[PDB]
Amino acid sequence: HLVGVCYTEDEAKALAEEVEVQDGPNEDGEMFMRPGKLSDYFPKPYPNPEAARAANNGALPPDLSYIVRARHGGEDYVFSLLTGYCEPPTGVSLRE
Amino acid sequence: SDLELHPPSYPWSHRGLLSSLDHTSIRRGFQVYKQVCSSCHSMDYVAYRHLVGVCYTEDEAKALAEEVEVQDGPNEDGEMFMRPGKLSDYFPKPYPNPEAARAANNGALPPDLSYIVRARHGGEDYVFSLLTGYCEPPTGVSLREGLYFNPYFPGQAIGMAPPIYNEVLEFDDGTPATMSQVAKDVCTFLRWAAEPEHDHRKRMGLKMLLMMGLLLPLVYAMKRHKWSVLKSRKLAYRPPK
Amino acid sequence: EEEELVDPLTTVREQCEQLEKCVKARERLELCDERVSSRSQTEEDCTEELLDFLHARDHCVAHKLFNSLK
Amino acid sequence: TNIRKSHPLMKIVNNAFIDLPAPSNISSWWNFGSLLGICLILQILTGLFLAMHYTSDTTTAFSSVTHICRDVNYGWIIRYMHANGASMFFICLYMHVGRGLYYGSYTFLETWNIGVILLLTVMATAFMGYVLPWGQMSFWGATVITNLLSAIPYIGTNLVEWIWGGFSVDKATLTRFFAFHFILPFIIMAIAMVHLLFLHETGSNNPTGISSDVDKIPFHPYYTIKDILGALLLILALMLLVLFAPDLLGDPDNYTPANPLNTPPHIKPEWYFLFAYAILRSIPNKLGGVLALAFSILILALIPLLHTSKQRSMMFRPLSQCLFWALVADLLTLTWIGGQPVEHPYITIGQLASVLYFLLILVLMPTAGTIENKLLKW
Amino acid sequence: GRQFGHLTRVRHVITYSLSPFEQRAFPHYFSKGIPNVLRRTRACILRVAPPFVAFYLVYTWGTQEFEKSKRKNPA
Amino acid sequence: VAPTLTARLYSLLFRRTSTFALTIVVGALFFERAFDQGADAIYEHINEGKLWKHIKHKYEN
Amino acid sequence: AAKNVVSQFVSSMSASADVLAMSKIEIKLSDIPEGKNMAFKWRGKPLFV
Ligand code: HEM
Ligand code: HEM
Ligand code: HEM
Ligand SMILES: COC1=C(OC)C(=O)C(C/C=C(/C)CCC=C(C)C)=C(C)C1=O
Ligand SMILES: COC1=C(OC)C(=O)C(C/C=C(\C)CCC=C(C)C)=C(C)C1=O
Repeated sequence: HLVGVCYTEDEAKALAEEVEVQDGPNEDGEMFMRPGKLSDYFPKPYPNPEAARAANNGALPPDLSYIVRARHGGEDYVFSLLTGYCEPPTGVSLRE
Repeated sequence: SDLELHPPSYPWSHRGLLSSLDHTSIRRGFQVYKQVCSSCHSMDYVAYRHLVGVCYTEDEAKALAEEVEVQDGPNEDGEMFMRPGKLSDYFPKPYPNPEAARAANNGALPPDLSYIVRARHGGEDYVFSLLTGYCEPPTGVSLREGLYFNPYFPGQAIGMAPPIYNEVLEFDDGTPATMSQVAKDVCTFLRWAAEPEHDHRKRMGLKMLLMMGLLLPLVYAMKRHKWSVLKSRKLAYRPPK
Repeated sequence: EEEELVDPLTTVREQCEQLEKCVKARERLELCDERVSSRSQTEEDCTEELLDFLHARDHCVAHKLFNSLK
Repeated sequence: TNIRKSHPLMKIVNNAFIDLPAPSNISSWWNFGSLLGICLILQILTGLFLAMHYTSDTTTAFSSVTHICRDVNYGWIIRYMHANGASMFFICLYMHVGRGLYYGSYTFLETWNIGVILLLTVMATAFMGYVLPWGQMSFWGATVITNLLSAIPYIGTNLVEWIWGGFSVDKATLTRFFAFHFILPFIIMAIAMVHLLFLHETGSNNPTGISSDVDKIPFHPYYTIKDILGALLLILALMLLVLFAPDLLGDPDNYTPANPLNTPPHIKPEWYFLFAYAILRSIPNKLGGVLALAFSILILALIPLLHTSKQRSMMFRPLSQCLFWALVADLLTLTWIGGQPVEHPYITIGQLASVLYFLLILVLMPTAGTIENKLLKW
Repeated sequence: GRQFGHLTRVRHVITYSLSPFEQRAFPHYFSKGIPNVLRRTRACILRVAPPFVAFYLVYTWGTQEFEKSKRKNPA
Repeated sequence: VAPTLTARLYSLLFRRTSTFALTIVVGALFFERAFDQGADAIYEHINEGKLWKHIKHKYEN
Repeated sequence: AAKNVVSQFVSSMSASADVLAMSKIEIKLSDIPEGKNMAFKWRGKPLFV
């Protein structure tokens, strides 16, 4: 997907090669590792949604592929979020 | 190799047009599936609750599912633990990837059982004649010591070992586990797993024949009654002069 | 296995295998059987005569079998 | 005035099923038109209920079909009614075309030509139907068929790949076939209405092939009930098939999930294409085989131009009757051969039967008509 | 189109009919009935039957040749 | 008790299309039950393989 | 007959592999402190404790 957009054939191949995927089974019914094609996608973090919770704590960093279009305010909501972090005013304590 | 033989016509108790299954025989056949076949044969489409209306009871069916472990859904940590066995699960067990069947039995897969009877040509007969009719290789045809002999097999170079006289069994009330007997039951059960609707359909089919036998003459008489006017109509031509 | 369980298959197969049609087919089996043994560079391999014997036997098998099976 | 006769909507009904002047002597053979009507609706209704559980994805296609027969309440009959109804649809279709041929009905050009479009359409429809369960026969059937189009010079490769949605019969191809199999029967229906529209300009033909204006009866007691009695007979045939022998006309191999690496030794169509299949492989050529495959169906459009007899029907023509029955007998041979491997006997008999099919329709039947005219001093 | 009253011109033809409630739906059903089917059969056998037996024969022969062919004696 | 029989059926119930319908609907209800049980029992007799076995396994619940 | 075919098509839109209802979840009370509403998945439906 990046090829037509930003990078070139070569560059895009290379970036995929910097990860490992878990390719299909062979003769033994396996599950080995492969350099990375161009054909694969970007599904990586962790499997079950519950693992996100176990880690970050009962919260999931919502998938990025559709974020801009799923918020209300597009990139503005996200930009204002990321950039506009601030400090808690009076009487409102959090949960660290 | 390019030469073949066709199975006989065994008098199954479910061969007749309006013939139910021997449900006691589906049991023992399930038993045969459970221990023997199961270790190599996947029956992906049958579940434990499917047996309830058929052979066993609620309680018994629960218990049989409880004698295995499934690998249930994830919890808080993103896990993958083990559970006793419901009634809701199916029978997918042997091994995951199809390649594992090959790695084991050697480049051969014991084809899934859930649809076998209906997928062969000859139903239970092909399978019965196969299982029961194992024999010895005649002149000049050597095998590959994993390629056993069966006359009822395309080419006759089969990858399955004859597992029917390994006398296992829990024929509860008392039924001898001879090669013949275990084979009838295993095929009787297989008919059922391939076509669970089998009996009910023949009950409807019975009713379809009785209804039709009542309806057909009646609609015919209705139509003849209305066509009467035309059938007995008499014509006369009376021209001038 | 060694001695103890009475296979109805084996029982009814005897009486069956015997009979006329199969006597004759097994005759050709053995006839052809002994030809293939009697050589080296041959290939007429007896696969056919076996199946013919089996057919005749097996038809009679089915007809007489299941009756006793319980 | 009445209500039936004047109301814009009821008029149509009245003019088509109530007061329609019908010949007093049409026989069973004329029932297949209403029976095709019933089969069309039966296919749509059971077809819709199946679509409420069926999945068009290779991952779950077969499983969803299995899910229907075990889990879905009464899912199994619906599934077999569908499957067997498709065959019933072809038995009726074949009776109908044959009836038209014997009786000279084809002289109603537009009606008949529309009928040819209706035949092609249900054929294209049923072919796509069979692929849906994603069985071994579904996939290899889908493969063998589509690939025929690759014989068309210079355009064939791109054409086959265009309808495939890839270089094989894959994901894109199954979903595709679902969509077309859903929309086609509705279009068929609109065409069946145009078929009936043209038919109405003249009314029906009859066994004698002689005009019947002199003795028409209302469709209103006579043919409503005769169609009723006849639909009941279609139900018997269908139900006999589904509640006693649901796989009799089916292939036990379409029960094994598609495997793009496993080519069954078998490989044959559903029975309704076996005659065309036999004609296709009778030719030791890629282009010619498919050119003659097509021509074995499109020839129905040449039939009215090859009518040569001074009488319309075959009722009074003996020589022509024999030739007709030899066509039906030749079509049994063709289907029988089509369902057999391309090895000994089968090649040359299926080769000669193909020639006979075309010698019969294209040369023999017309010649007989000329001879018959002559015997009658006409 | 079509209608009744606009079909064609007919003269001097009388048609006696009887109500369906005054006659039987199956008059001589087996009596006159069966003779008629036999007569209809005679009239058509020589035109329908032959083509079919020609296939019946071609079918049984065709099958025999095929099955007998996959066998072999010397060479 | 024979000529007057279908005569009464016509007089009391078939004349009006009202009763005619009411009678076949009342007639569809009873018939359904009689045909169902009556045909189940015929399917029951020619067999004896299904849930006649139930008496054993169950009850022990 | 009409009843039966109609009833059967009507029934085809109800049950399935949807007889489930197992669940009977055992919930650890010390995991939910005072003032908190903890939601679980019970018989395909949200269960509040
Ligand atoms: C009595 C229980 C069993 C039954 C009923 C059964 C039935 C079958 C059937 C019907 C086939 C396919 C026949 C065909 O392809 O035409 C098959 C293939 C096979 N089964 Fe079994 N089987 C049973 C137990 C086993 C066991 C225990 C093993 C492990 C030794 C086994 C290994 C195989 C293999 C390897 C094949 C594939 C043969 C080949 O295609 O090369 N099966 N079986
Ligand atoms: C969806 C498929 C079809 C439907 C629904 C359909 C429906 C009908 C109906 C309702 C009739 C009037 C009653 C009868 O004679 O049967 C009829 C007559 C006719 N159809 Fe079709 N038919 C279909 C396919 C065909 C085919 C495949 C052909 C031949 C190419 C055909 C050509 C004719 C002709 C010529 C007639 C006039 C027959 C006569 O009056 O003697 N139709 N059709
Ligand atoms: C728009 C109405 C129709 C719908 C919605 C419909 C939908 C379906 C669906 C979902 C399947 C896959 C499920 C299955 O295989 O049982 C299927 C299979 C099939 N349908 Fe249709 N269809 C319709 C009309 C037709 C027509 C007109 C025909 C042609 C007679 C037809 C012949 C087939 C055939 C041959 C199969 C595959 C054989 C089988 O039942 O397994 N259906 N259809
Ligand atoms: C793989 O098995 C096969 C089928 O089953 C999937 C078929 O259906 C057919 C024939 C199908 C059609 C549509 C022929 C008509 C063509 C035109 C242009 C009218 C053949 C040959 C076949 O080999
Ligand atoms: C006088 O000749 C005719 C008949 O007697 C042979 C019929 O039986 C029918 C029956 C047609 C029906 C019921 C319509 C079905 C079409 C669809 C699209 C559902 C027609 C039209 C006809 O002209």
